Amino acid sequence: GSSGSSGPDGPTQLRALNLTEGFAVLHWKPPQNPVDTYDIQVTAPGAPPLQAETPGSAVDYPLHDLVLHTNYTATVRGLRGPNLTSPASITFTTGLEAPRDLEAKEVTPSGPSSG
Repeated sequence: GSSGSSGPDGPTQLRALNLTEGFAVLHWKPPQNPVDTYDIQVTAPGAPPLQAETPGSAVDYPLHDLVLHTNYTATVRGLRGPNLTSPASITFTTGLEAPRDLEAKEVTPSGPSSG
């Protein structure tokens, strides 16, 4: 019942913003208290592992060199002292722009005949 609004020490409510000119980036909400460094981990089934970091003075980390047709899983964290914060993962495709690819069906059923 009684559910108040509060935020952890790390990034939460991770959402996938609209990519730009084929640019995939992460978006997290800064908790009451800002962290020092955010630990992000990008991985996928087959794709090479990617590791990076960003200063607490940042609320977004744009990832590049991502395979369009490939789901890259990122995991952001919050480095607060000798301890860590709650990790935040989200699924976002690196391909949200193409002609007659998403809207169209692009299906051509072949049904010839003979006799």
